[PDB]
Amino acid sequence: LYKEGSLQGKGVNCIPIFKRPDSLKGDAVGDMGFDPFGFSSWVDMNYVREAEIKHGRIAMLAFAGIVVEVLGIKAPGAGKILGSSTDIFEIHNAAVEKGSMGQILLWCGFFEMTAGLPAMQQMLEGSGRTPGDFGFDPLGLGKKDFAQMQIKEIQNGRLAMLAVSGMVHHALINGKVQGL
Amino acid sequence: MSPSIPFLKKPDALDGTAAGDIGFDPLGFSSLADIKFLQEAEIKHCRIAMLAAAGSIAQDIFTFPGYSALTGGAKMTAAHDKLVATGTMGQILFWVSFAEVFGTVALFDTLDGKRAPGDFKFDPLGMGKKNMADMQLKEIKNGRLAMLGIAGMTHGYFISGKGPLELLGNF
Amino acid sequence: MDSNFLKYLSTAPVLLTVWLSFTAGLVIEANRFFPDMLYFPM
Amino acid sequence: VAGLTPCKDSKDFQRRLDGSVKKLKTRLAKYEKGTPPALALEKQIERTQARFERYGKAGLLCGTDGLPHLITDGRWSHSGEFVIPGLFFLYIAGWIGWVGRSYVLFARESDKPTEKEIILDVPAALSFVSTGFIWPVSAFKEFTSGNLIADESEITVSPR
Amino acid sequence: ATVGFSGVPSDFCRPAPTAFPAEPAGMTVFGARGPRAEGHRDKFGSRHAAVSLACAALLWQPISQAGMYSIDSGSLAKKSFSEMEVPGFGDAKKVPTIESFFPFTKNGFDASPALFGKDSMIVFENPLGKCGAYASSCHTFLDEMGDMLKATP
Amino acid sequence: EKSASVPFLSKPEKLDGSMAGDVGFDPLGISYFIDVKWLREAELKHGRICMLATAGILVQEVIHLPGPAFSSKFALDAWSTAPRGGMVQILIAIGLIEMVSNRFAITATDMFANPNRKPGDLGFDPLSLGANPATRAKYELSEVIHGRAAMMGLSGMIHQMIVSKQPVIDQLLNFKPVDA
Ligand code: CLA
Ligand code: CLA
Ligand SMILES: CC1=C(C#C/C(C)=C/C=C/C(C)=C/C=C/C=C(C)/C=C/C=C(\C)C#CC2=C(C)C[C@@H](O)CC2(C)C)C(C)(C)C[C@H](O)C1
Ligand SMILES: CC1=C(C#C/C(C)=C/C=C/C(C)=C/C=C/C=C(C)/C=C/C=C(\C)C#CC2=C(C)C[C@@H](O)CC2(C)C)C(C)(C)C[C@H](O)C1
Ligand SMILES: CCCCCCCCCCCCO[C@H]1O[C@H](CO)[C@@H](O[C@H]2O[C@H](CO)[C@@H](O)[C@H](O)[C@H]2O)[C@H](O)[C@H]1O
Repeated sequence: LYKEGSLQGKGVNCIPIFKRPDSLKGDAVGDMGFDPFGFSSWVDMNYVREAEIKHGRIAMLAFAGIVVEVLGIKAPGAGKILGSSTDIFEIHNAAVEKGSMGQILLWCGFFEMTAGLPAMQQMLEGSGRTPGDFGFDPLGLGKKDFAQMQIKEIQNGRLAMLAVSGMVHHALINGKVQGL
Repeated sequence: MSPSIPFLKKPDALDGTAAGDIGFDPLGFSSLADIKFLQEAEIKHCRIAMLAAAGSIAQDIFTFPGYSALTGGAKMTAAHDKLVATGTMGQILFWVSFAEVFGTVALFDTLDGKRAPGDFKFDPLGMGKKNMADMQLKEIKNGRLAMLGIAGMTHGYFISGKGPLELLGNF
Repeated sequence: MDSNFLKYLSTAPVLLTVWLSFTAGLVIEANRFFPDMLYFPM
Repeated sequence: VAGLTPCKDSKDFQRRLDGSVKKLKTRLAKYEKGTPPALALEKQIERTQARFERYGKAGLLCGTDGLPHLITDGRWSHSGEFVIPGLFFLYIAGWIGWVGRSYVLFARESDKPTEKEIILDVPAALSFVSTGFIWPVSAFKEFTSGNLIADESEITVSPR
Repeated sequence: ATVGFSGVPSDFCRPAPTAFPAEPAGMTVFGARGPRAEGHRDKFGSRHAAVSLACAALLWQPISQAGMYSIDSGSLAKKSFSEMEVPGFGDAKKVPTIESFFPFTKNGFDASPALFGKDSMIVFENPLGKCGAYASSCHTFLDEMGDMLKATP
Repeated sequence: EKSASVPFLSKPEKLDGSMAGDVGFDPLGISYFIDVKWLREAELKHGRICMLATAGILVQEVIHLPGPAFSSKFALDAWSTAPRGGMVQILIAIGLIEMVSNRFAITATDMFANPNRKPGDLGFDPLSLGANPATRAKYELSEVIHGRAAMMGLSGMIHQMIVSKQPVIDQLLNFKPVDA
């Protein structure tokens, strides 16, 4: 683990209010001694870690997409077909109507079925695969410090999850993702 | 691991010796079904789809005299329906079924291990004596591409009412 | 449940009463939903 | 038609229906509308009318008394009157008897047959109850295998 | 005590065999796995069942469209085999034929080489129509849940 | 000592965990008085019939056999509209199938007389998919879980059809909450 004992691992408590559960053994990346409800006792650690990475990645992509939509940056020809609305919910409904979101659903589900489900099943049957590992490093940015990249990915994904949730609810209240 | 899917382990039933075997079986259908049956099915689909795709393109280009009169200018699956009423599709199905009786016999020879999947010993021109493995890889690859292509052509026809080439000329 | 209580419930009069009450309910409900059946319908 | 008239077209049957409905309506005239007695009497009238109509359409024959009569001779036009009902009986009764006999033998080959007959072994009893659904073939199998009929020399009999 | 529904007759004092047949491991498609006579699986195995079924389908293809087809009138005309009259059978000029075994026309079924024909064809009815899971003309279950959550007393 | 499914209740003694889908769920203790072999045979038959029932209710709403008799999207109406002679033929065929598949051993006293007879194993493996020991256990668990899910789904489908008086897909697309 990168910065083991300081950033992550055993004896690390990001929130000293809650005691670092014994189940958190410091073996998993992103282990900062936060599990007040002690889910780690019963859950399947590898499955839940893969779930966390997937949630974070989707949330990061969603943050980028929502920010571009609110800023008004659109691909050539997207405005003519879908519309010029900046509201995320209106964009979602318009794309569902046209068929864009349906195709994205189809292909995301195909990727899930053919890659994520088999990989998850093998990992839970003890393949040894790192959670969230698909070998997708075409640009080779992770060769230098894979562990540092892993921790950065997990933390950025958590922050993106919280930010995306906040943005959606801000849009609900004020009509703005910022919520300023 | 799997050459095609690097992060997934190589399927157990796929040794890699068969033509077109790149370890692509994320869902593990080979672990469910006998791989000889699956290979026979894949080669069959490949050949049928290659003939179907070439037929769609060639029907767009040219139509035999008399068949145009009988089908009234209909194309693709509409030609299918018209010529079913005509009785020509009936003859095609009769003789294809006659072939497929011996196809069933050959399938059980394959499952008994005497026959390689898809090997009907049909090479009158002797094109496979030079490099049979190379030709087999070509056949499998072209057949997969033809399966995808016939899918695309038929669904484009369902969308537009136009054949492959007519669509490409009138997108 | 106590095995002795279960044996008591297995005693003949208890079983006869329960079985015949169940049969009476069966006949009563059959006549409640399909009444006045003097004949098999054919 | 056999010796009587169809009940769907008999003045006696119609008169009986009329009398029943008129009795119910006279009983109803003394109750406020929407009260439980009025609703009950109305439901009684509806049930009477439905019963009479269904009897009429059933193909039942009716005599001069205006009541349906049953032709229990074997005629297939009136099978539902005695034969099919009786086949259902025979099925259920053979079921009951077959399972009871099976339980008697099961208790016979036990440590305390009398205890098993007063305090039952309801798991085995339910087993036999289940078995009882093919009692005809089972009983015939017992008969032909010789496990049903006992020999004359193995059954106690009084002196002559 | 006794555990009921054992399935073992000796537990219930019922007749039973003494030596039960062993279960061989062999399968016939469109058949079952169980005791069989020696050579039964070899003679009447999956190959037998499948090839016999293929032959049956190939024979069904003529049978489904059975009938005297003639082009004497200048167009292909189908006439039931029952129309033909046969000499030498006394009163019965018209005699049973294949239509007796396969009465498709009587039941109003338009058979074809493949089971179904144009007149008698599988019916595909689109369930979706113009409905959508949410924010559609059709009021769906998800629409009901959204309306309920946004409702006003 | 305690059941896995219901922690406060004790583990059912007759459920030793050998059977697929065994989580120690037997609160009423049927296994104590009824042989688990009979219970599992019944469970598998129920689950298989309900798998087919759910598939049929969902499929025969979109695709039908030719004819006015078979043209009914509503399944309870199909029950009545389909040819009665055909339905009786299906009943007779099911009876013959039960007889032959169980090999004349169709009663609680003789069903498992043969030691070779296993709960739910009727000799049905036409394509021999169950001859692989590695996947056999997974297939067994999948079959049991599918039977359970399909049983619940079929019950829900039947009663929601009683209530709504519309097909399942039609109800979900045009939902109308119950009023009296
Ligand atoms: C539509 C196809 C599809 C499929 C097959 C999957 C599959 C999966 N997703 Mg999901 N996912 C999808 C689309 C899909 N996803 C999309 C579009 C998104 C948003 C972009 C996500 C976002 C997402 C996240 C964020 C996470 C998942 C997770 C998972 C995994 C756990 C769920 C599971 O196994 O349920 C299977 C069902 C059960 C175990 C029992 C319930 C049975 C239900 C009622 C029926 C399921 C129906 C099925 C999904 C319909 C499609 C069938 C078709 C493919 C043949 C699994 C690999 C989680 C995970 O653990 O990932 C590693 C996770 O964290 N997904
Ligand atoms: C709702 C109507 C109704 C009711 C309340 C009853 C009530 C009764 N019937 Mg039943 N019965 C009915 C309709 C009805 N019956 C009809 C429609 C028929 C015509 C088929 C019969 C024919 C019938 C017969 C033939 C007998 C009865 C007997 C009885 C009495 C004892 C049954 C018994 O102990 O069963 C529990 C079952 C057993 C104890 C097993 C042995 C007895 C059964 C009936 C044998 C069944 C199978 C056997 C092979 C049939 C051969 C019949 C042949 C010799 C004629 C009981 C009071 C029995 C009786 O009165 O005996 C003195 C009797 O023997 N009934
Ligand atoms: C066996 C044997 C022999 C032989 C032989 C024979 C007869 C061999 C015949 C071989 C044939 C017919 C091969 C056909 C391949 C067709 C393909 C790959 C089609 C792809 C279509 C695509 C990608 C597409 C598409 C498209 C889509 C999707 C939608 C469209 O809108 C657009 C578009 C068109 C682009 C001989 C006689 C030589 C003897 C020898 O001893 C052995
Ligand atoms: C075994 C075997 C073979 C085989 C085989 C076969 C034919 C296998 C077939 C398997 C099938 C048909 C399985 C079907 C499962 C259905 C389920 C679980 C439904 C669940 C529904 C639910 C939860 C629901 C619901 C719902 C309800 C109630 C309320 C609604 O508002 C919503 C909703 C609809 C969601 C073959 C022949 C290949 C041979 C091989 O050698 C051996
Ligand atoms: C193939 C030779 C097998 C010989 C063994 C047959 C033994 C028993 C045959 C019983 C008779 C067949 O049963 C039959 O009765 C029903 C009466 O409603 C018929 O019901 C229907 O049948 C016809 C369509 O198929 C229609 O023209 C009838 O109007 C209709 O009544 C069914 O056609 C069938 O269910």
